[PDB]
Amino acid sequence: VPRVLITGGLGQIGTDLTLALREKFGADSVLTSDLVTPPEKHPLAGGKGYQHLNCMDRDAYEKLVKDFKPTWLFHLPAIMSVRGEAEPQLAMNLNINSTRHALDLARDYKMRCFIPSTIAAFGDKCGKVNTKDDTILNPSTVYGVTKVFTEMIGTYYREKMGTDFRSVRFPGIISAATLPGGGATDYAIHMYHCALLGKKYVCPVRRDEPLPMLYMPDALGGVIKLMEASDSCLKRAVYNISGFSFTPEQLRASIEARMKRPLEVEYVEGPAQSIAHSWPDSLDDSNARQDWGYETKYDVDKMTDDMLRQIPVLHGLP
Amino acid sequence: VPRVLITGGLGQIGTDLTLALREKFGADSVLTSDLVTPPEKHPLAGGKGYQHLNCMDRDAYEKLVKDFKPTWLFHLPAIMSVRGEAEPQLAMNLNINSTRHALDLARDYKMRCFIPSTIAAFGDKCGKVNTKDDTILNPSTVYGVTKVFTEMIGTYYREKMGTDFRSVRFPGIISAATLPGGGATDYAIHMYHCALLGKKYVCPVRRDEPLPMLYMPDALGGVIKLMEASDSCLKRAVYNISGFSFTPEQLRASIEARMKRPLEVEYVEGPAQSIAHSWPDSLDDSNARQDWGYETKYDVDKMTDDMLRQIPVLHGLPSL
Ligand SMILES: [K+]
Ligand SMILES: [K+]
Repeated sequence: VPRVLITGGLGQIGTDLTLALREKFGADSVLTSDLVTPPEKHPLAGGKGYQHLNCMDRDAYEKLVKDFKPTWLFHLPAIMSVRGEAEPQLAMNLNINSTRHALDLARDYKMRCFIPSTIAAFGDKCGKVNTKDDTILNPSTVYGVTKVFTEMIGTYYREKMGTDFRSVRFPGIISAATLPGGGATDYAIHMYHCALLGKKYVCPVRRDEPLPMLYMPDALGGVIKLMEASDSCLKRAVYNISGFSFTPEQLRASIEARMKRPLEVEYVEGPAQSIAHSWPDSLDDSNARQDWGYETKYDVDKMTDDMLRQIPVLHGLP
Repeated sequence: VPRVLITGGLGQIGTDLTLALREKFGADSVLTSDLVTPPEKHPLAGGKGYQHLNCMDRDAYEKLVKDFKPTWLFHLPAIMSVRGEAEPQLAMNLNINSTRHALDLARDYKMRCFIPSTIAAFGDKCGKVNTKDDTILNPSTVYGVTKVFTEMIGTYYREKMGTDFRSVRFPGIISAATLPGGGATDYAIHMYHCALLGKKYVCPVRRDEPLPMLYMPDALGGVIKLMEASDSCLKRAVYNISGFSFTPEQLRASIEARMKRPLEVEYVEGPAQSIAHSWPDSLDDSNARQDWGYETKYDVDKMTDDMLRQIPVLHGLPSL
């Protein structure tokens, strides 16, 4: 049974991944870490199996790996699109340096090492329709720039430093738990919230701007499946993974068809749109399907049905 | 005329560029820095116009920018291909952090900022024949990795941070002044010296491995023309520049033809070969031609003639 260290585990992915992996391998085989103690409202709060770690601090990072001796590492800490634009200095600091520490430690303590990439690695030259795994990368965000670095140094580690580095490019990840932030793709989450509170939604992404999206369980399914795969199946270190591609208009319709009551949406083109427009419309994830059996269970309507049921439950909502 | 700060100036390009700009703009216009005191026998030795700078020290970097108050920055420090495989940590430390500091400084002090990229940015997926400016980048060296980062953050600074960032992808750069060492593309220099000394050369690059190469004068031509170009001609931030491509066997033929005598070469694969194999065979530099008028004056035979006259004079090797 894998011994699992997750870093940056307070995030949506880290939280759900902690829970899935406890269920899967038992609570004692999983150690989650992040900068601060879980907030009292957060799903990991109070609970044990949690450790403080600043991933920027290499010695503390090495100590934790020497102590716990994980066989799998999930290095999740990142500054994403939004905050990345507001503080490029921080983004480059955390994303680059902590990634370098993760890889060095995976090399030295022989860990299977997952560090996620993102659709933000792509920019407007990617070929926006069914974007291939191998293509021109011209990210127009710092976050994107850092994640391309991650992709390249990680792949370098796999090819030349015998390091079992593995990665996917996450599209927009949708989740019922994630209280909805400011990030590009978070509009999807926001829309469901508003639809349940019966308020008008203010959408900063163009009505007809398509984005690759993925529902959390399929995302978690993918990450775990890739982590369980055989080195000899993996022709690549970094894999696009897809759920579905949609525009705000199509998501609105999904939600309307499900609720049989209409949802008011005002398109107010924020900086999210300019970033979104530089990203792919849809992703080709055939290398993932082929190499290691990636699959998805949720189409837009199932996700809609689920989210519209799960939010009231998790958030004490109508 | 511009005020020029060159960092990492003790390398071939730094030195040669320092001289060209001393010439072009006047010695008091140019300041050159590197980590170490210039060697005894070095073009920038002794005289003023040279300063120690550790570019990984941001405060020292800013201080020197505050003192000298340049308008042109040429950030040239880098650990390159071969040394980077041996010291990947040092390569990323300097290649990434120094680059980051120069961009920040050039933004803040409004400098036109040149930071070279390289053919090492490319990997075996680039499309190796006439490699385009826009292609798949899968570098297999630490150096290449750090230079792709350079291109992307530099391009990001240009689009979003109002920073006059400009770059070329250097092919392997040949100069008569460079003393032949262990660098990825150094075989070409070695062949020239061995020709004149009349000794056998053991070549670590495969006999038929093509590489984009460029003669120093055309390299300096390109950088200076690019650094002088009007912003509104620059459709991109980073541009392939090319001179010629050739294999070891083609370079040797050029040398033989010129010297009217055989050059003895033995091909024993060294570490340069797997690096070189992952690089383009030839570059497409049409965008540099079109946008800002990049041009070249040396083909291989004209570089061969020049090298074979220049090396005897610069190094005291036996002349033709
Ligand atoms: K898009
Ligand atoms: K080649």
